[PDB]
Amino acid sequence: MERYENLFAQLNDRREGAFVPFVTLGDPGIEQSLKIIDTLIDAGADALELGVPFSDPLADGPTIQNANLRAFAAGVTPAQCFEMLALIREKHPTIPIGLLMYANLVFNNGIDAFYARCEQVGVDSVLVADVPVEESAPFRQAALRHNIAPIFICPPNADDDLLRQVASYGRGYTYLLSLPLHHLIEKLKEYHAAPALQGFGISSPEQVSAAVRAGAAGAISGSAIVKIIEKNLASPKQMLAELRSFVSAMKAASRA
Amino acid sequence: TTLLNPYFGEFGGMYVPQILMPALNQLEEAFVSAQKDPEFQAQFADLLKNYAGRPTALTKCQNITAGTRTTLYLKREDLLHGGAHKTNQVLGQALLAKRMGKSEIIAETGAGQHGVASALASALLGLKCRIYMGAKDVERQSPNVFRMRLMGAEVIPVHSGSATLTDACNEALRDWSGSYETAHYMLGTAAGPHPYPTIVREFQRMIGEETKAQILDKEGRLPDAVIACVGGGSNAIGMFADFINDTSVGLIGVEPGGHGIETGEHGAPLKHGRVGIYFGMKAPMMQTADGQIEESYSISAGLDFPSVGPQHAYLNSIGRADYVSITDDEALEAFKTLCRHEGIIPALESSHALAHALKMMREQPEKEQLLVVNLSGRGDKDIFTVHDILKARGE
Ligand SMILES: *Cc1c(COP(=O)(O)O)cnc(C)c1O
Ligand SMILES: [Cl-]
Ligand SMILES: [Cl-]
Ligand SMILES: [Cl-]
Ligand SMILES: [Cl-]
Ligand SMILES: [Cl-]
Ligand SMILES: [Cl-]
Ligand SMILES: [Cl-]
Ligand SMILES: [Cs+]
Ligand SMILES: [Cs+]
Repeated sequence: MERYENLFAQLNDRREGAFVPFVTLGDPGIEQSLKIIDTLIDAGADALELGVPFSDPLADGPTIQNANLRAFAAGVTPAQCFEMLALIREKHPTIPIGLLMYANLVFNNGIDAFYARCEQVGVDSVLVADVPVEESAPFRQAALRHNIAPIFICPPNADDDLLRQVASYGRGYTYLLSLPLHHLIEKLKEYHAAPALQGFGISSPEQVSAAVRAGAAGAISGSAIVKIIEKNLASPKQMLAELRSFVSAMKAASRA
Repeated sequence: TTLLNPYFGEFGGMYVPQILMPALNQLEEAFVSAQKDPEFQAQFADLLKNYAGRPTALTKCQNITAGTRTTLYLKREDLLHGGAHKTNQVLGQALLAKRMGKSEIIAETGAGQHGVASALASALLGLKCRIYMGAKDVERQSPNVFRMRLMGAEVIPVHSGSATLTDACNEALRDWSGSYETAHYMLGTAAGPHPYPTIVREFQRMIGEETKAQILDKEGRLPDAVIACVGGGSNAIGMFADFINDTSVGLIGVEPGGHGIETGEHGAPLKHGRVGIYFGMKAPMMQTADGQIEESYSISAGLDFPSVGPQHAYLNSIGRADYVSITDDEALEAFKTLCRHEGIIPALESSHALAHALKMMREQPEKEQLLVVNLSGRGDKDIFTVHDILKARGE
């Protein structure tokens, strides 16, 4: 989790927001994915959120569903994803890397062993999509024992008890899906929560600047990067160019 | 917090995205309230009796058991409106939706049996029903799609992902996550996140309650065992629940063995899978070594799932219930046996339960035993499947 603390301190010194793209590991194949991820960082991504393909995702929208399926077409396995993660970390010492996992892939061979493997490959955070704070204890605990930030979603439907819990239990950043937006941000700060990244449908520069004005620490683009991959499957070159352009623009909007 | 325990031992829970927790909490509160409300109970009793036709018969089957010391009764859920026990709990959940002030129902369906049950409850109660169905499934299920549409449901083809059940379920839950103020998600078995395993059991428990009363009237005792097939677990938990504290009564759940457990082509996760977390619950599931969910198989679509409800896993773990498997071939023989000797065409799902009872009898024909099979549905739907198989192997 320390990579997040250092990142946010540095961004705060530059009076800058974070821009964090999501991509599925191994979409549309392992080698193209590694190139995509390098392009995102080179173009200005401050941190990454990376998905591991899962057979039966019940919490992803169509764009992500389709990416999930492509990565299977390339035969991508969790083992291969962890090989990719070690490579990515070896190239990029300071970029925080967060995973977006389904519970069964964490639970499969033992929760502790999952987080130990995350630590070995140099992952910084894990968001488990289908584990609410109410069920989070063994995940949080294993994350913290292995120096991994457990990330929690703060939903639009969030009450005070939930704000207090997410503030208490989360580390790294709070994943905000956005009661009034600036109010949630104020309450999360009152409760000493991890810095908030707004993740609701972030697809344009003006939403990044809006997030920064609302006093969030930055913005996560949950599916816009994946859409670019999907549109450009026939041309890997054009794919990288359009991803570079998009990320450049989004990061520019964070420099507020 | 919750009002009720979400777990059965180590199994169950609420493994959903945070955004869905208020919907589950709302549903739990409404269920707890309803269970205390005599008016709700009376409304539910009225629909079960006057619309669905409860109580269902308990039939003593003499030809099948002739020359043995087995006495075999069939609990006739095949006679319920809709042709299967599914009708019981969709009526209850529809009444819960109305209690919460909702006018809309979301369901998903693969082969279409739960879709038809959801559509019929919605039609009766004047609810707007949308049923998500993978595009590949719509193409293969014209009869059930047509039944749902005749009953006024909107059947929504899902083309994203693999365009099958997983994708339909995702879309249904995505819908629900946004619309839960106005729409209720009508889960079709005793599985998924709390409170559904609890609700579905309580809205199916009249199976076992009636069976107990009927067998006390007819035989003056309790059964030696009650035997039910296990897809997700609703008809079996409905049959078992009222007997759990009757420690002398055997509870036998029958999972589909497909082509044989050793082939890997089966749907028997309780005895031959591994605990995992999926579909909102910690429960036995069929899994790859690296934790992907395996494809299941059964001749019977109603049993063909790679997981099972958490209360069954718990009852197994403590030794209160025993779980066995029956192959496609065994189920087919039972199906033929009931048609010929009792004039009842059973669902292929239910045929797995009957096959295991037939084995208990034939293996030990001088053992005195009083058995009840949950005959979960009728088998009109299965005659083409059966014909095609019998013709293929030449018999
Ligand atoms: C749906 C169905 C089943 C399996 O579902 P359970 O939830 O395990 O009861 C069994 N029998 C019939 C006739 C069915 O329609
Ligand atoms: Cl914190
Ligand atoms: Cl998104
Ligand atoms: Cl409780
Ligand atoms: Cl009461
Ligand atoms: Cl009464
Ligand atoms: Cl209507
Ligand atoms: Cl009584
Ligand atoms: Cs007999
Ligand atoms: Cs099953």
